[PDB]
Amino acid sequence: GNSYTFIDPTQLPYNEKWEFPRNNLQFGKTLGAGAFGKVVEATAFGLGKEDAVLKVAVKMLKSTAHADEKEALMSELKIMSHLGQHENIVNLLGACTHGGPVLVITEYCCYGDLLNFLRRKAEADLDPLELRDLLHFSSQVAQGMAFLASKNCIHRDVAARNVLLTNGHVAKIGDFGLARDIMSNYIVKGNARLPVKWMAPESIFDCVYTVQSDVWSYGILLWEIFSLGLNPYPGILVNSKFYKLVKDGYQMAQPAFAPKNIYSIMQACWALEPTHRPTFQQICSFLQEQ
Ligand SMILES: Nc1ncc(-c2ccc(C(=O)N3CCC[C@@H]3CN3CCCC3)cc2)nc1NCc1c(Cl)cccc1Cl
Repeated sequence: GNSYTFIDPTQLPYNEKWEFPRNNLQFGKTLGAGAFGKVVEATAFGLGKEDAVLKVAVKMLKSTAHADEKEALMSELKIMSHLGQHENIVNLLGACTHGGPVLVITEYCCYGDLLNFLRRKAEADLDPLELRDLLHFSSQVAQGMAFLASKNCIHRDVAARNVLLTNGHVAKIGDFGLARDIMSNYIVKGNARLPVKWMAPESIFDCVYTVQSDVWSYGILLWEIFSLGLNPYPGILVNSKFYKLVKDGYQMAQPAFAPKNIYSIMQACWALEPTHRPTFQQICSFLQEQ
């Protein structure tokens, strides 16, 4: 057939350069968990050219996991290994694929997730975040998305809860559990629990994902950032009523700390036609100037 084809990174064998011995690894406390597995804190000894002793985060499935889920963690590993590094992504540091279950090792971000961070500040002030800081988080997530978009990697789980804050409070997009690689649609296979309040209409109603779907999600995140971590569509349950509102063009109101320019960016991300939404690169231009 045609001698030229795009290379599907999920089809590539595991790259052995990421391999790290599990006995150079010491597990600590659980950072987050589910039914799929967990992410734990660990100390890595002699990892890469980094600090000889290095605090890292490690993802693993619970021993209960079936063939389905083990394969989904390898796909995740494979996607993350082809991306290359960026300053605003929770980068992959290595893996453990021999001598035991699959472990995926990534940068440890000491201040945890953005959502909880924003909520602690909101609770502390009731008992100090500035607009500049909120803009910086927004701009940094945008930069990471633009990098992902430029790899044809659609994240599919853009939310304050999946943005993490590392040294200097630098924002990084984490959790690639639903990340997928395209090229030009991605169609939803089905029945995975999904983050409905962060999903673009075409993803809900047509099971279709493009990079412009992530832009919708990013707009929701902007709403989360500038409201200091309110749940989206506050007080409105996911049901028939919600889907109607979304399809008929309902949008959340301007949050307390969002300047008009940022709300306008939000609203443009919430265009029903995905191609009428701005690109992540354009969004980087907007926030670099604000
Ligand atoms: N790669 C990571 N690096 C750090 C953390 C991480 C580190 C600490 C806390 C935390 O909960 N901390 C940090 C200050 C406040 C809070 C206090 N904890 C101490 C005891 C209970 C909560 C939360 C996450 N997680 C990572 N990956 C897992 C993950 C992703 Cl990729 C996305 C969303 C959630 C998660 Cl868990």
